[PDB]
Amino acid sequence: FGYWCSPSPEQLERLSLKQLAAVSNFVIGRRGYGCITFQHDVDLTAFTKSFREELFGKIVIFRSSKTVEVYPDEATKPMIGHGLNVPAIITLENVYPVPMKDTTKFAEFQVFDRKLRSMREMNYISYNPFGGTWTFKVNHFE
Repeated sequence: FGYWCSPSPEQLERLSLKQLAAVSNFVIGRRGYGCITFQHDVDLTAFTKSFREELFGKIVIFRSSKTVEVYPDEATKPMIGHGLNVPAIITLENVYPVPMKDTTKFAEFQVFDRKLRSMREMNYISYNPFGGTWTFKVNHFE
């Protein structure tokens, strides 16, 4: 449903269980919603059933509320440093002040932007009011 990743599901299928434990350069997104770029190797061994069915909208969910969750079921969530529970850079699209998409009210965007910048757990990287594109870094998804 717009979900994609790199290496692609069909590529991940070629990896041994040992390789799968340390997938480099893993990226997962949803077109129109955003993207997660992992900063470290990720262990995808839990998802060998079907990378596509496990990852796309179950383990990783980009929602219409302009948010993303990784491991939304607390039973599926490994410790920090394991699985996908590792540092990542995230871009979310169409993120706007309250839903106030009017760029002519620039002062209001500046208030919102300062709120984004003050976030403790979603460490600000950038925010572009023309499109509502918010980029930030997380240390994990606990």
